[PDB]
Amino acid sequence: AKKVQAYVKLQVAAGMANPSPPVGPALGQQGVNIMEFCKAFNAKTDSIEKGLPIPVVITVYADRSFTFVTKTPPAAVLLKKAAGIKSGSGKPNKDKVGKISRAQLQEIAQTKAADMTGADIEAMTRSIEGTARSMGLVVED
Amino acid sequence: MLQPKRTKFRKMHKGRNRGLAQGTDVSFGSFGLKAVGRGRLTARQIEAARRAMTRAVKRQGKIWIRVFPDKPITEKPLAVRMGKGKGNVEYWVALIQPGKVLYEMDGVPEELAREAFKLAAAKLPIKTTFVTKTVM
Amino acid sequence: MKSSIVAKLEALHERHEEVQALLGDAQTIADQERFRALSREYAQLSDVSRCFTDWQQVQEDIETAQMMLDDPEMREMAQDELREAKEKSEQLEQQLQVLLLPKDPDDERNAFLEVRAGTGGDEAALFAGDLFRMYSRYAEARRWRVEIMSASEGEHGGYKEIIAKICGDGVYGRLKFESGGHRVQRVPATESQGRIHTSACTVAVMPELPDAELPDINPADLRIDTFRSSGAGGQHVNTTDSAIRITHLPTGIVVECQDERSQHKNKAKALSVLGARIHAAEMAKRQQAEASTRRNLLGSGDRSDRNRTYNFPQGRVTDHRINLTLYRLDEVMEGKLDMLIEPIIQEHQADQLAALSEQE
Amino acid sequence: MALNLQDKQAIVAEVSEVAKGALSAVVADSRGVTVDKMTELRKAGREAGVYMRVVRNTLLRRAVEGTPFECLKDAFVGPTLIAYSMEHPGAAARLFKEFAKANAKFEVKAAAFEGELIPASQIDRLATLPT
Amino acid sequence: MKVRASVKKLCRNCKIVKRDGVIRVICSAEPKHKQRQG
Amino acid sequence: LFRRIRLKDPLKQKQLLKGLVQLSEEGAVQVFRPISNNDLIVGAVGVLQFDVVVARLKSEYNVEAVYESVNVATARWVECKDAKKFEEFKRKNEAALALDGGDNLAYIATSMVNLRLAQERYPDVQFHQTR
RNA sequence: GCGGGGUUGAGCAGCCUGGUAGCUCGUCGGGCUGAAAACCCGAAGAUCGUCGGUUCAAAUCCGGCCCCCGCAACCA
RNA sequence: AGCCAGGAUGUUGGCUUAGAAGCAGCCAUCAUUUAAAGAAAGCGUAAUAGCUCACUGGUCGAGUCGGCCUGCGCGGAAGA
Repeated sequence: AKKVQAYVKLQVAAGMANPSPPVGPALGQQGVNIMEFCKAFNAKTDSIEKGLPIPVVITVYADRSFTFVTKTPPAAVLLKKAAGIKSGSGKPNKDKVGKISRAQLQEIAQTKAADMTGADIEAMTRSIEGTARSMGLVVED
Repeated sequence: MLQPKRTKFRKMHKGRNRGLAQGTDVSFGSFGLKAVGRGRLTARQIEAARRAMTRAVKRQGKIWIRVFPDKPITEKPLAVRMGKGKGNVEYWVALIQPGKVLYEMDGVPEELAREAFKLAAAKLPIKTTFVTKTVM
Repeated sequence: MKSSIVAKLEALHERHEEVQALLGDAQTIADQERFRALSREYAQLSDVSRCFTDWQQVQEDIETAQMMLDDPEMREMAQDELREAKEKSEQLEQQLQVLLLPKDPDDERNAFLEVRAGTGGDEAALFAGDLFRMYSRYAEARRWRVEIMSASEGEHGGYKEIIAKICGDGVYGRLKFESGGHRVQRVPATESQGRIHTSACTVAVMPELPDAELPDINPADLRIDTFRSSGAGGQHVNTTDSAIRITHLPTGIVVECQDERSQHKNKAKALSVLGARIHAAEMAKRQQAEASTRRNLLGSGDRSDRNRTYNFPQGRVTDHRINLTLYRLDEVMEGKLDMLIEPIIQEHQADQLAALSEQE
Repeated sequence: MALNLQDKQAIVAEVSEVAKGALSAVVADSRGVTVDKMTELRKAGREAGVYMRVVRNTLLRRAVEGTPFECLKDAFVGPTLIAYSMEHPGAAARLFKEFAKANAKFEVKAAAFEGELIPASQIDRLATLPT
Repeated sequence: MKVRASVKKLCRNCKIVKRDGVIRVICSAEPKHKQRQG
Repeated sequence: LFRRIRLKDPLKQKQLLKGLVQLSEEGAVQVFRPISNNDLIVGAVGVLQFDVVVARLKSEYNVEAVYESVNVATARWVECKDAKKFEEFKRKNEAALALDGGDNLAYIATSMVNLRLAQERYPDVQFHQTR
């Protein structure tokens, strides 16, 4: 297991090809060109769905070459395209921006728990169910 | 700053501060700050201590104040001779005798109460101690 | 003007592209201080530039649609497409207006509106009354409260000078552009020969500045000095100091008092005089600043200093800062100022963005 | 650590799995990272789950207290820190060699590979596992 | 060095030692924390 | 690495102008005047070249020659063979454009990146490093 | 420290023995002038500086306070 | 109390920020791997990051920790 060299995790949705404002100079800091992170990444982003924020490795080596991999998409951005509401909370214990069901978060467990570590599906599922709780979204049991 | 809305008379005699106190036990809350010394607490001191302990507990739980400054303390104006009647009222005090529980507090943890009462007591002239509510 | 605003938006688009490139370069982040402002610049510019780019596509779509209508017999499809395009163009323009709406906290502050007669005399006084009514009805429409602080009435009617305070939401933002001279072309009521007379009126809009606070003198700040008093009095005057000089070190003000025999009374009197002098200095500084700002905002009173012209025979209102002529003068007279005020706000915000882009 | 009550409830539950299980392997996870522990245990979660116990406490009496009731020859594990690997389904299941692969998989010490003494073993890599 | 009448610990690394009949606080981590009762 | 000439003393400008054009006639220094504003910006290939120019100017043309006012610029001479395209270019970037000696129009670039963006836009117009 | 004062928007009477508010200018609406002044007619207006107290009742009487105007603050 | 290792996760919790990931700040502060690991106590960055660290195990194997009632002491304590 090697340690971090220079990778960072921050980017907007795949819909905006070559996004200059969120990263800014983040992927322009190292020797890597600006076009590299669009040709290498967006060519794989159109395979199934577009418009969802997904991270990638921004590591750099001494040969100007680099490797990448995609982890599970972040729940914060996922539950805007899978919850109806687009805004966020601010006071989760005093008001609720929206309402979600139980099966609505159950259906995301099979497609998202692959990176998550748990003995059981329910064990990883409750972690996803608690994401909404942190987001102020209530669940009707 | 606490002070009586009305009074029967404007000025009051100097008096003495002998005897023991009456409010020995924690009546309303769960923790109290008891005086072990003797003296008089001014209104400014009471206000400063109340602000310190409220800020310390971040406005959680409830806080009682078992003392009220009702004794008017006068003093003569600057550079005047000893006669010419009594001076004008400048501040208000509450006579404190040993054993008097000054403040009470509940709704917060024990160690948080310890720290709040210490910060409050650090602004008072008399020496204090921490006491807890007792059954019977 | 539409042509001018589109031209500015195009320049902003070019600027937005340059900011994205500069952000990409990483030299700016090395600088750090340069990158922080540049990043804010991009944030404000991106939404407006995106909207503008979309609008640009819509205008091109309209040109192609007209061409499509003329030749291939695809006129019916083109007419529907063109009609939809028109709806889209109007919606994008309203969105642009929202994007360029001012976000400054200072704009929300209430304001004092002073309307003073210039050239024209009683005529100008009557126009001042008309202007005051105009603004008052506009304020009433937008739920604002107008309090007449001071009024100086004209002989034949109207007000020679009327100062009023308007309290509401967004008063300063809405009314800042009205300041300057205003010219009225009309046949005066006072006239008996039916001649048209050009007259001018000067308007000043000033924001309600935060309420004055007298800070209590800080003991550490003061440097009390005790020295012997001068004059008669014998042994007592010689041995007792009885004189106090207090110098306020921040403001560099020195007050000396030797009146009473008591140092305490001398010191008290000196403290009072010092407090009054500081309060007077602050008050005077405020008046000088207020006077200078008013002097700059108000015109000379001559017809040449203008920001709006109202021609009554032809019913035309013309704005000189940004080109715009409206053949109305009735709706505008009866409140309904939004039509005139809005393009100025949009242009001003665009100019502010350009200035921000140019700051170094 | 909490009181003796928690200590006894943990021990009665710890030695229950060795009472109702089968052969076990050895592992010394001193230098093992939490990620290694989140991939090996996840790997162990495919057959039954949390059935194997990693409840290690190798002090002279903290875990040695339960061995005389069942599998008495586990008192030899008292000095250095080493953990068992229980298998509830199947006598001597295929999970025994997972520390042999883990030996070179960033965990150079593998607790000397003795193995639980159900067939009265010693230092040897037991490759005879029924399927 | 802070010369105070009340010397206390300011962090986990501050150690109180009495040298020559004077209470002193010495910190291995932060040099700003060292005080002496005086 | 261009620096503007402040000219603190209002007079002696004709003396300065005669000296600046003479130095500009030789190859030691190049003087550019923006069309938008009446400012004199003097540029040379090297810092010590500026130092030599300032020394020579003081030595015989004897002016105060106050300089180093902050500005950022790069010089690219612009030539466009095409008619009705160069005019559009001039209107688009009138502020950036500056006249150079010999009445040659030169685009002034705040940044290298600005120069690259300018170069990508309007390809018919040719930017020449050398005149 | 001692005498006097605080009354419609401004300047001012009367607070009399505590039941009760008046003048001039100003203001509003008509009239005259072609129009604006001046002039004429009819109207309106106050919690009598602030707060306690004794009366059934306080602008009035009492006490404290704030501001304004005078007087004094001397022998050393 | 030292020594050695760890202290990972979802997720970068939700906001707003030009950045906010434990740290500008406002609300929750849940849940998993359960021999424990914190929606993290700070340093720290330009935000991430990196370091110490609240908690879990071998080691040596005898006490250890901070409050109460009290006697006597130390600093606070500088003038011609």
